[PDB]
Amino acid sequence: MFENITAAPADPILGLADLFRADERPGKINLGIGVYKDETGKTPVLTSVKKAEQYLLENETTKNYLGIDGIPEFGRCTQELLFGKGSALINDKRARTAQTPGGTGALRVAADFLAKNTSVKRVWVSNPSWPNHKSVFNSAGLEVREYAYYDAENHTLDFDALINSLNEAQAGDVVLFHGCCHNPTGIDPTLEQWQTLAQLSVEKGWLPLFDFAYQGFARGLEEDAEGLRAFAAMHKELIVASSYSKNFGLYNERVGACTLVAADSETVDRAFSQMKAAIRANYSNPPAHGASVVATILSNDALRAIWEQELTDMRQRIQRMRQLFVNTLQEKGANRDFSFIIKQNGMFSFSGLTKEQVLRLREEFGVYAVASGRVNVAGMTPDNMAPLCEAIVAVL
Amino acid sequence: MFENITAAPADPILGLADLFRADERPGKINLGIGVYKDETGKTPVLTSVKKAEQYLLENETTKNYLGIDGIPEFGRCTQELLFGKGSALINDKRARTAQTPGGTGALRVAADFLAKNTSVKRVWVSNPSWPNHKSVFNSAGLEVREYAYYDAENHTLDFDALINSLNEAQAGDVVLFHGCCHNPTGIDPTLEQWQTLAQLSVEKGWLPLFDFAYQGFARGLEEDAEGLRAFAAMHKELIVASSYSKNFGLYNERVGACTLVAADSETVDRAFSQMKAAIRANYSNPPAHGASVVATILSNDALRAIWEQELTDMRQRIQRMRQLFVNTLQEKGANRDFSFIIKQNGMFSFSGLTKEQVLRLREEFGVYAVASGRVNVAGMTPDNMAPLCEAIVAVL
Ligand SMILES: Cc1ncc(COP(=O)(O)O)c(CN[C@@](C)(CC(=O)O)C(=O)O)c1O
Ligand SMILES: Cc1ncc(COP(=O)(O)O)c(CN[C@@](C)(CC(=O)O)C(=O)O)c1O
Repeated sequence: MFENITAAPADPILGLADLFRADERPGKINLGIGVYKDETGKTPVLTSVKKAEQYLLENETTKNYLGIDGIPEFGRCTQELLFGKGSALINDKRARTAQTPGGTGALRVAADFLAKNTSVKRVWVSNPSWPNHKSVFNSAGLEVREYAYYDAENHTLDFDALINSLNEAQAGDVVLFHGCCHNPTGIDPTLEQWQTLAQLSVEKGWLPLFDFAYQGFARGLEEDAEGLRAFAAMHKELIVASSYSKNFGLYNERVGACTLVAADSETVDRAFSQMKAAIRANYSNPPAHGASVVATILSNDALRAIWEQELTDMRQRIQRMRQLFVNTLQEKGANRDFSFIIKQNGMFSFSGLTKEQVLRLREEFGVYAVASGRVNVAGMTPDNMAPLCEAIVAVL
Repeated sequence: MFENITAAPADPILGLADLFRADERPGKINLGIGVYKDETGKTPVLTSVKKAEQYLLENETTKNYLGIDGIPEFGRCTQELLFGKGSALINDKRARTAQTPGGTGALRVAADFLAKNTSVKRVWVSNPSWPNHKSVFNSAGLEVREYAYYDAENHTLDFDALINSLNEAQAGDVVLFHGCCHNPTGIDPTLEQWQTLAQLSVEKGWLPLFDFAYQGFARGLEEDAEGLRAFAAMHKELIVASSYSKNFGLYNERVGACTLVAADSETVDRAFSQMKAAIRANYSNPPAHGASVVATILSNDALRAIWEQELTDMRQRIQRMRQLFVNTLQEKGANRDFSFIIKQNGMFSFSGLTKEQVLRLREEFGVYAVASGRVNVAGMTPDNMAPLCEAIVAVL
């Protein structure tokens, strides 16, 4: 019954992984996937984490099942990370958080929830976009259509075009926004541009679904949740699929949350009970480690304090690597002015390199970008910036 | 948009748990969920586990993403756990393992794979069965019909009504077997009976799906994989959804696997590549901790040795809790003969108690069993073995 099965095509992002872990060449550089790297090119375990792990280690008396939605204070700490301490969504008890296996697993369960207790049929995810939004949504029933986003010619956010294409969505449709650090492109909207969409989506009756996987990597933390917070004030319902894989360097422990906001307690209560059932039929309850760790660090002022410093380093290690990239680009003799790279936010940068350029790089040169020409700045190092900038500069 | 959403019914199993927590009566007992307990009544973190967590804390330099299918060694170790040291599925490369969030996640990943890469439209689960087999498959699309199993007058399993009801399953249908420790009831097929079913499904053209979540709790790790092995000898394609949450006491860390065996390497490879695609859109990759542990303990002969002893203890304590349950019952005032509780295997016993009886217990004596009258033996201790057995007897 399997004789018939087609060999699925390689994941555009996770394929590189293997493709790299096989290029036997010496100075092979991996600019693919979006995982941090320090000056040495390692993705280390955060210090606050190590400490939270020490604590747990000695303070854990059991491994007995979490709840369907996970660790309570993990949710509460998550909400305040999202909305903000005082916050009426919190003070009115409108939000309900389930802890999930990844921000990628927060998306799916929102989806399976939506497509099964809701009237939706379509979900709108920008162009371009993180290629797995499509797949997690189709896997749920839902069909995905695109809205205009990026002005490629001039490397920015084509707002008119964004707005005009959204106007063709229907009331009751779910429209997906990235909270900050647009993947790829890293072009995000201004606070102003965020309020507008907030107001529009209220008039047009769309249901905003936020993919929030990089709080803290562009600007700040309570500053990354700004757009998200402009919608919350206006709307009556929303869904945030949060992730703590990057900002807590917890990639393989799988930590994220699915926040469901509704008009009121009893409703969100009632709705949330369905979301729970949707998870129960997926993975049952969430993996305790990574979240026990995040709640601990966020629960403890010493650790939390350490943690915010550790993240503020990661962030700035990047803002730096942006500059150095363009600068070495020029001094190494490029034509295309790449100054736009500095305008972007997060681990990536839409390079503007042809698909066949990015193919030559992986072959003539060992350099590994995503086929969109997306490069992980956070994997560029003062030591590899030179061999890299020569490759890139040798294929233009 | 959520205004219309209906509140989901509480999980028959997982909602007893909320029921029990909110219960204020002091001498309250909880035979609900299937989580192991010790003489004192705690769900301790096994020793070899703390020892491995210590190794990890020390030796792990990173949190970087595991691959879609997770940790290799975990996989290779799981296969010898299921199949054998040098079983032909292993030396032939017929099998491929994916690390998944729990055994309820290996089940779902399989359902999504089947209902998308095969023609399967229905899955046959026994009567009775763990109530989430349905909810899981139905979420994949698949329809579940149900085969006879439990002969309730004589608390045995009539192979006949089981065979007969199955004769109706078509060829290309999925048949779901419990590797050992049937849930609930705890009745299992002899080896003879297992090979007869091995052969049957070989003729009738079924694709057996095995839910293996209690390896080691009936007789032993090998004596418990006999059925799965009689099958494995005969079939060309198989799917095993194994779990490590009980026998490694790793409940909230979510550790299990989805093993995919097919006729040859290229097939399984091809098939598996699509099973990977199905995981990529659920949770993306699996949570590292508990799998890291299991790999660690399983690939370290000392730790292994500790582990096997800790498992042998659990297993025997329950065995001890069974007869003590009979005997006490047996002369704490009972009339109904429950000696069959001893025939059963694993954490639970199918008490054959009126679902109105199981209501009186919980409401009049704080004793908590599931509405089927499934009681958790591994939650019975010498200390509560008397008030419990006094409750039962008051309501029968
Ligand atoms: C925009 C975006 N949203 C959500 C997720 C979900 O992440 P999580 O399950 O790991 O929480 C990612 C991860 N995407 C990465 C960083 C890796 C990937 O390809 O999955 C990326 O390279 O874009 C992401 O990039
Ligand atoms: C028959 C059966 N299959 C698979 C699983 C999956 O467990 P995992 O995801 O945790 O690996 C369980 C757990 N079922 C329990 C022990 C608990 C539950 O209801 O979830 C039960 O009480 O039967 C099980 O009982």
